[PDB]
Amino acid sequence: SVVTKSIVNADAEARYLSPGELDRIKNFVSTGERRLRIAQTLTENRERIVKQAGDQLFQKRPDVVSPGGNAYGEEMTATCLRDLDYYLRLVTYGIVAGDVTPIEEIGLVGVREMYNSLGTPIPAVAEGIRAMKNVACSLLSAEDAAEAGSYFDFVIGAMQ
Amino acid sequence: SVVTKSIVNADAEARYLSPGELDRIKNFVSTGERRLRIAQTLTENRERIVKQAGDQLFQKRPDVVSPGGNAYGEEMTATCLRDLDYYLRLVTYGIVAGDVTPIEEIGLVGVREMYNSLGTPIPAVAEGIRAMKNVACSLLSAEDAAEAGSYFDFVIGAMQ
Amino acid sequence: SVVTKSIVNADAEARYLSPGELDRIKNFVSTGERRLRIAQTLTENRERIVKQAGDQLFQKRPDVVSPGGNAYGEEMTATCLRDLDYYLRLVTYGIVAGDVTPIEEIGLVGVREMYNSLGTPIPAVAEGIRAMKNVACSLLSAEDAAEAGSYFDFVIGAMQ
Amino acid sequence: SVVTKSIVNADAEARYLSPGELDRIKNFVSTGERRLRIAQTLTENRERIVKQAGDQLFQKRPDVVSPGGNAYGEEMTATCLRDLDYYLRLVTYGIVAGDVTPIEEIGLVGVREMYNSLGTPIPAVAEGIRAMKNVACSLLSAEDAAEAGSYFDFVIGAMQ
Amino acid sequence: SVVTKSIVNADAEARYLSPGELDRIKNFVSTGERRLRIAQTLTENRERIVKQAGDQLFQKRPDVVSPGGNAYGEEMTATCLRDLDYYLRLVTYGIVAGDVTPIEEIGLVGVREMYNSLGTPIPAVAEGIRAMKNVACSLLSAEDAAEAGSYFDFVIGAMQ
Amino acid sequence: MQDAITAVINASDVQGKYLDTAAMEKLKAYFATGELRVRAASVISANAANIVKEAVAKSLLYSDITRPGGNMYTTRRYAACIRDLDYYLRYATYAMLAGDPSILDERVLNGLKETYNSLGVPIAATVQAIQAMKEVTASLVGADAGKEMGIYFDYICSGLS
Amino acid sequence: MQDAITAVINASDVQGKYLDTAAMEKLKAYFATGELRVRAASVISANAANIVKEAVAKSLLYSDITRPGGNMYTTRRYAACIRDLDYYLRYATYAMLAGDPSILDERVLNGLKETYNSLGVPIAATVQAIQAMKEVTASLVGADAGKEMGIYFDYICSGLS
Amino acid sequence: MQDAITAVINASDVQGKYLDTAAMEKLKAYFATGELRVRAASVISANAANIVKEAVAKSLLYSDITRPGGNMYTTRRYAACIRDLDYYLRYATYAMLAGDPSILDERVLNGLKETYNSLGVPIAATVQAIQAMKEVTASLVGADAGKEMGIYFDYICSGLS
Amino acid sequence: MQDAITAVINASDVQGKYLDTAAMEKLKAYFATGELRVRAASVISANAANIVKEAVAKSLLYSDITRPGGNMYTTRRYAACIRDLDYYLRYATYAMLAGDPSILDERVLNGLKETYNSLGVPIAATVQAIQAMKEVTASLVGADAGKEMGIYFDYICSGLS
Amino acid sequence: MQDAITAVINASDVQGKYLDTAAMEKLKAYFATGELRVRAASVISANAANIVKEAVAKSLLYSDITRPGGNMYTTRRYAACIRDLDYYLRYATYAMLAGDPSILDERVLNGLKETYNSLGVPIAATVQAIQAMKEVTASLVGADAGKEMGIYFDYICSGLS
Amino acid sequence: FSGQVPSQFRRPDLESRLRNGEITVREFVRTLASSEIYRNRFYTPYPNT
Ligand SMILES: CCC1=C(C)/C(=C/C2=NC(=C\c3[nH]c(/C=C4\NC(=O)[C@H](C)[C@H]4CC)c(C)c3CCC(=O)O)/C(CCC(=O)O)=C2C)NC1=O
Ligand SMILES: CCC1=C(C)/C(=C/C2=NC(=C\c3[nH]c(/C=C4\NC(=O)[C@H](C)[C@H]4CC)c(C)c3CCC(=O)O)/C(CCC(=O)O)=C2C)NC1=O
Ligand SMILES: CCC1=C(C)/C(=C/C2=NC(=C\c3[nH]c(/C=C4\NC(=O)[C@H](C)[C@H]4CC)c(C)c3CCC(=O)O)/C(CCC(=O)O)=C2C)NC1=O
Ligand SMILES: CCC1=C(C)/C(=C/C2=NC(=C\c3[nH]c(/C=C4\NC(=O)[C@H](C)[C@H]4CC)c(C)c3CCC(=O)O)/C(CCC(=O)O)=C2C)NC1=O
Ligand SMILES: CCC1=C(C)/C(=C/C2=NC(=C\c3[nH]c(/C=C4\NC(=O)[C@H](C)[C@H]4CC)c(C)c3CCC(=O)O)/C(CCC(=O)O)=C2C)NC1=O
Ligand SMILES: CCC1=C(C)/C(=C/C2=NC(=C\c3[nH]c(/C=C4\NC(=O)[C@H](C)[C@H]4CC)c(C)c3CCC(=O)O)/C(CCC(=O)O)=C2C)NC1=O
Ligand SMILES: CCC1=C(C)/C(=C/C2=NC(=C\c3[nH]c(/C=C4\NC(=O)[C@H](C)[C@H]4CC)c(C)c3CCC(=O)O)/C(CCC(=O)O)=C2C)NC1=O
Ligand SMILES: CCC1=C(C)/C(=C/C2=NC(=C\c3[nH]c(/C=C4\NC(=O)[C@H](C)[C@H]4CC)c(C)c3CCC(=O)O)/C(CCC(=O)O)=C2C)NC1=O
Repeated sequence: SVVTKSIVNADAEARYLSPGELDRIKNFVSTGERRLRIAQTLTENRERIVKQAGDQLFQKRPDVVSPGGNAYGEEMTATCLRDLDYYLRLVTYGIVAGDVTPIEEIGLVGVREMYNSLGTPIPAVAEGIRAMKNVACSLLSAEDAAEAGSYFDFVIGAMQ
Repeated sequence: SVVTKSIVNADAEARYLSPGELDRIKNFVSTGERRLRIAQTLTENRERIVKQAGDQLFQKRPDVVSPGGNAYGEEMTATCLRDLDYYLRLVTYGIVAGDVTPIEEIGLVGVREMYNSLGTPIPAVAEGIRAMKNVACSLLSAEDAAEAGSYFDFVIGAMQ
Repeated sequence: SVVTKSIVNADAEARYLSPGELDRIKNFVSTGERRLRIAQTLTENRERIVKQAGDQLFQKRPDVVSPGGNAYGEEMTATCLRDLDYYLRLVTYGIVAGDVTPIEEIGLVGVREMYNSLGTPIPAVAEGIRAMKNVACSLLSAEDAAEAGSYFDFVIGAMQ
Repeated sequence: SVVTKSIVNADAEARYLSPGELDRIKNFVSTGERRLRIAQTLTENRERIVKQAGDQLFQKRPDVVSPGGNAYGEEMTATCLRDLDYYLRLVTYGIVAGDVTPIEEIGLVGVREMYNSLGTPIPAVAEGIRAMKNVACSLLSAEDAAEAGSYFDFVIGAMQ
Repeated sequence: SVVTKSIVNADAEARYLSPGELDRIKNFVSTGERRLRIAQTLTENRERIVKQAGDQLFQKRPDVVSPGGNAYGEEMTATCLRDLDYYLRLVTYGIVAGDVTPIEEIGLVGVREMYNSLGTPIPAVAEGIRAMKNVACSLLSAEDAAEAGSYFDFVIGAMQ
Repeated sequence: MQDAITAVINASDVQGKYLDTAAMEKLKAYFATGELRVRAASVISANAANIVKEAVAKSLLYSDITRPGGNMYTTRRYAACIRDLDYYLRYATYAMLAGDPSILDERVLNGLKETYNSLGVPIAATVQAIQAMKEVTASLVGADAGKEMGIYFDYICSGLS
Repeated sequence: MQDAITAVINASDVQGKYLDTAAMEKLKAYFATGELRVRAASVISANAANIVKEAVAKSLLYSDITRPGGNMYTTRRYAACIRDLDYYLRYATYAMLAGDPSILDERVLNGLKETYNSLGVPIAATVQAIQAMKEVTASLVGADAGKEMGIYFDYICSGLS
Repeated sequence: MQDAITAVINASDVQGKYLDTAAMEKLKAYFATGELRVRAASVISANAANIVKEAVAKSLLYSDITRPGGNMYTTRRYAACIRDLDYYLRYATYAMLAGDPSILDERVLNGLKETYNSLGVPIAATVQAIQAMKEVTASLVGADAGKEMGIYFDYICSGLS
Repeated sequence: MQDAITAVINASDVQGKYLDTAAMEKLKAYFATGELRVRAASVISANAANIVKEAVAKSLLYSDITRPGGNMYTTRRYAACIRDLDYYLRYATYAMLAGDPSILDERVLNGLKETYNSLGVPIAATVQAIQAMKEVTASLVGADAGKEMGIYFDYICSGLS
Repeated sequence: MQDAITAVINASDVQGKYLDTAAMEKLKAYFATGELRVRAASVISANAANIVKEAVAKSLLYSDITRPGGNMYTTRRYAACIRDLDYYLRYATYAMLAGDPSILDERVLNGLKETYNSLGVPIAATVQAIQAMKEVTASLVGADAGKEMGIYFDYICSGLS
Repeated sequence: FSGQVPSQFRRPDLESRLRNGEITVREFVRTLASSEIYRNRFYTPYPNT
């Protein structure tokens, strides 16, 4: 969490929490309900967003979607979509937390190794994340979309 | 600034500013006007605030200003008031900054060594800052007192 | 050269080059004549082998040739072929040297980072190198080809 | 073994054995028969070579053999001969293995300190080893003498 | 000087000179007149002591003087004796200083490497130093010989 | 380390499912308590020296530990005792801000018993001192902050084992 | 390092006087710029890799520098060139948010020219690439953000040359 | 660490006699078998990544371990699992080339079972996957190379123990 | 390494000659005045804190240096300034005990002027502070010992300027 | 470092074209010279200590440098002279066996003159000793080997000059 | 230089030991310094001085 990151820095410094750091935690408390509301909206529209983003991703990377790609056949495409769904759930968890560190633990560590082991294309995964960002902008308020877009941008960097 | 502290953490992390870190920077941008107003109030009431604080500190520990004390005599008492004024100006800078970064580099690093060399009592200096905190709470709005009190409190803890 | 690598190890040991290492250098001096004949065959098939292997690689990865792929258009396809040709020349130089370290320094060290910037697909490049190895097995005598295939395989492993 | 030393380097690299290193190991497999035959000849003539080298060493260092020397007395001379024969047997083992490192690990590490404790002169021990090397070169074939000379050179460096 | 060595240790520890170290300096200064008187006596009788010790050393190690030794011939023996004379002067300097540091700087730093390069026998050199120490102990007064014995013993240990 | 939000995230990750409404309610409760916890932490930092002084005096002042042979009878041991006590107070304070004691247990309670056994320090006497510090800290902070601080101090007491 | 607010605070500390009206409006200018800065920073992070790729394509790709013997004609050399460009871009984005060139002076531009010279990498080639990156960054960030990003990147390019 | 020839030499050194004729015969047989083993080992190195992928597909793909909470159901966990399999393969390749599994037992198997038990990773399940990988690798390498692969796999079974 | 007695020994070593009467006389003088030097050095160490306090009061305090923007305006700079004077005194007293000015040049005066120039320390202010220390140290040590201490203090000042 | 075959490869890489047949013939000449160089290098390592002793006798022995105050007249100085000569011999042997002088220039040469100037060691005296070492090494290695090793030693001396 | 790019040469077995806790950071540093990775980047090219 944001508190976890700030406390980690303070513990390394071996100092009680600074006034500004405490203020940051207080801001998290103030905006916790709004963050939870955005996360609840994401969970509510999770299935529809997954479907729409999947269509956009297949359009962007037809070879992977087609036979002779990583998502060759309905079963392979379904497994790919399930992995993308796990990404989306992790993104929702990170958005609720307010810190990208939980999402990094879930998916970012060894992401290149996992993609190489599967054989699938990392750039296509990133494009799917971008499609999810557009859908989230449609389904969120402008202030909510900006924060969700920032977490999704960290996800895009993780895909790279 | 709070942005400066976030930048230092990001430089150590070798990563672009975190989305949550940018969010706190946005909060600092929003609170710039309120922080500036609080700092203006402190600067406006500067002479009376530290005058009352000096009386309170000398009342709490009369040996600071008594014969054989560090500040015995008019000139040394004025120098003690200057040291308190240095701290007050640093607190105003820190309130504008929104972070402990301004104060830590000035008056919170090696201050114990300097005061020990000259002979002034570190605990009595800390009490003087506490007296300033009480005066500032009296002279500021309730939530303005809370924020200003937080920055003052970091200064007091540093003296410890 | 293998002698250069042995000299580096000896320098770290702070010892004169080992008698066994010197014997290894003599053995590669013996191997160099047959290696030179194999290298002459490689230079003879510099262009024809590249064309045949390139056709196989293009068949393996049609999407890259397709518009929107890395090698989209005649100019991009020519650049892809030129990169493959540069790798082939590096393979010939490394085979003559006997040490894969010369090949590694010229390329395949940070090549993944270069590919990430350029947009090139590492899997298709690796498959093309493997196809070049198969074409080379047909092109060259088996005894010479077995060592040459290992050099090509070292490049392929670095790519993967 | 030489293959074992290459394997240790490969393990430090954490990569599969180098193509040239594997080729060198294959050459060692071919060379094993010649190493075995030469070693058998050396073992057959080991006792005679030891006696001849001992006579040459006594001629080189009469003072050591005489009273006031390390080998003064029959018992001291016999211990000297036993040390020389043990080193000769170790040399045969190292030549058979094909790895100078195994011989160095077994003995000649801190051998100067061991000779200091015994009181014997390191230069005189070296001269005895040189006489043994000349006898071994005569006993072995010209190809075998070349390898035996290299092992003897390593022993000479250890002696010095 | 002994005070100099203590000062070196104190500077490394980043502390002013210890009361015990100051007491060491006071004692050394108080005994300095006797120390220099003993040193002057050693310098006065240096030549005669050198001749007697050289004869004793040659008697103990005739082989070194004889052909086949480091001091083979009059010229080689003369160079040997000159090195001994330089060591004797260094020993006098160390006794005067009250610390072995001056002698250690002049010699015994890399002295083993120098002896190995020249081929001269370290044990024989040590025995010669011991013979000089015995003669010098007889030559000097009992109090002076006691200090001279300690300095010479340090030299003998360095030789061994 | 771990925090309250991180613990909820860990439970959801183990489930492999999106956050439940009840789990979200737990997170909302943490958000509600955060303001009081943060103000209490700021108060703790301001009066940290006073808390340490009062607790040390109640625990071991004018005692055999201070008296010769009492293991706190050297100036170095006295300073080290204060250092260990201050570290306990500070780490527990950070854990109180987090709302989760896992960070305190992992960071401070790992191997502490073995280290104290090698040191020869009385863990039970330290536990009594920590309980006294909990009482003083509760008094200074207030009832609401004292309850959470007491729970964290109880976790420290369990780690004393 | 320094910030706009921190630098004004430093200047006020040098003067030895509490916040002036001039200090207030300099700080207020930074406060107003903050919204533009943070939005641009998010965009820069999102399109950072694409920015590097576009810049080298516009300036140094498909040239003699990329062709053999051009200081970028190796896989390792090419990766190093992209790395140094990313280093400059990241520190420049930091500095743009900070509002002051102290960060770039302290870290980005310390001994860089001398190291580049001794290596033999062309300072002029780096300067051209930096200007191309500035153009791409201004396009992505927006007009107002591009003006500020131009100032920071200009400091890096000028210091390099 | 000990080579096969080095082990024979060590036995002779302990005996205090020159290497026996029977030991020399064993060394010669080792060289003759080593030529074929080396060729197969080069093949194994070329297809090492493919072998790892095939084993993972055989067991790990579409498995409860992949499902959340299965001790490989994380990005870090998945990277570590694949890496551990590859490291076992590389060490086994070195052991097969040497002809002695002593090096693999000395480092790779040194407390690896205890560490895995502490981690909670299923040693027996990993051993079953490793046995499947060994079977596929033996088939590709050949019967004679499969015999060496069987010795390495037997060391892997001991590591499971 | 250089000391007074050691330097006499070193010069004699360069000659290779046995100890001359002149060398004996110089060494005897060092032996003779060691008593006064030692007693004064102990006094200096005992009153070291008071000496630097007196020196800054007499020279470096209540001026623009400690007023804003004077390179001592901040507590960090002040702490470094008194620390620098303390080091100056410590190595100076080391050298005064040794009797040879070479030691201070080896450590205190090696690159000190360049370092101070780079950081912006006022060379003249440091020199006057050293002179103020010289007066205070002379007062505490006494005339006979202070005169000896003053020579080596003045050597430090000469190196600075 | 760089080797002869590597240098031909480097020239071909700078050109961009594959190795020419004539360039391969140059490489074949290097291969032919390598056999004699290798045998001579083994001989040089065996008699390296004797060669160093012979050169030291030729120049350093019975010399004013060895005499007190001659800059070679210390135990540390004599050991350092021996070590420096040994290091030069080791680098020269590596260069001669490799057949390319790039290694010697890369490691030994860079700032060797500057380091000798700072130390105060006599560069001309070292150069004369290097010539003596070249003569002894040529005698031990043989005429054909002496030309190559002597050329490398002459290159080192030329750089020193 | 960047601090964001640990290139290929990194020692993952050393990382694994450190993660497990078997290798202390001090030992990690010694292995990293001893390895050929450090040698190639620093020892062999630059002079011993
Ligand atoms: C063997 C080394 C050693 C020392 C020295 C030491 C000191 C020491 N001083 C103490 C208290 C104290 N120390 C002082 C000291 C002073 N007050 C003054 O006005 C004077 C200036 C000054 C002494 C001349 C006072 C007043 C207390 C009691 C504090 C209190 O009870 O509130 C205590 C706690 C009470 C106790 O003794 O149980 C200790 C342990 N402990 C040690 O292990
Ligand atoms: C000496 C070592 C070395 C190498 C190898 C190297 C390669 C290299 N390949 C490039 C381009 C490229 N490389 C590819 C590669 C491929 N596209 C595909 O579909 C295939 C799978 C694959 C090859 C078979 C492509 C498509 C480009 C052009 C990229 C673009 O501009 O759109 C470029 C950038 C353009 C330029 O040359 O300026 C370089 C530098 N540079 C070096 O210094
Ligand atoms: C203060 C921050 C900082 C800077 C500035 C820095 C630069 C820096 N650049 C270097 C090399 C280099 N830099 C480049 C970069 C380029 N190639 C090109 O074609 C372009 C003109 C250019 C930039 C786009 C290249 C090719 C090398 C040498 C790589 C090699 O051959 O080993 C090196 C030598 C070590 C190495 O090879 O990486 C350093 C230290 N390091 C730092 O810590
Ligand atoms: C909690 C973090 C986490 C993630 C994300 C994860 C992903 C993951 N992706 C997998 C495979 C896969 N991943 C993909 C991915 C794709 N193929 C495409 O064409 C697209 C471009 C792309 C997604 C849109 C595919 C195709 C497979 C199956 C591999 C195959 O059988 O060919 C597998 C192996 C099969 C299985 O699930 O058992 C896992 C475990 N594992 C984790 O622990
Ligand atoms: C930016 C950080 C900073 C600060 C704060 C600072 C203050 C400061 N306070 C000083 C003195 C002093 N400070 C005190 C302090 C006190 N006496 C008391 O009784 C009280 C308990 C207490 C203050 C409330 C006294 C008495 C002196 C004069 C000392 C003397 O001359 O006897 C001095 C030395 C005299 C001078 O000004 O030259 C400085 C530099 N300097 C700095 O660089
Ligand atoms: C200041 C410290 C210092 C010392 C001691 C020193 C010694 C020293 N001894 C030498 C030679 C020698 N040293 C010896 C020594 C001995 N041979 C024996 O039989 C005895 C056991 C023994 C003496 C008691 C001999 C025989 C030589 C001449 C070797 C030769 O040139 O053949 C040489 C080489 C010739 C020369 O002087 O140029 C040096 C430098 N150098 C120094 O800088
Ligand atoms: C890469 C291989 C390599 C070389 C070549 C090298 C040279 C080298 N020679 C040195 C010293 C030295 N070199 C000499 C050499 C000589 N004095 C003489 O009278 C002769 C003319 C001459 C020998 C032929 C001396 C006397 C010193 C020590 C300087 C001193 O402290 O007085 C030093 C200073 C550190 C030390 O004491 O070792 C270095 C680094 N270092 C290396 O790592
Ligand atoms: C000498 C070569 C070598 C070996 C063999 C080795 C084993 C090894 N594997 C580890 C981790 C691991 N190993 C696995 C493995 C698996 N998970 C599964 O579901 C499968 C059944 C299985 C693979 C077949 C996992 C998941 C971890 C990570 C555990 C964690 O920290 O979370 C760790 C813990 C430290 C770490 O790497 O993070 C070690 C030490 N280390 C070495 O240096």
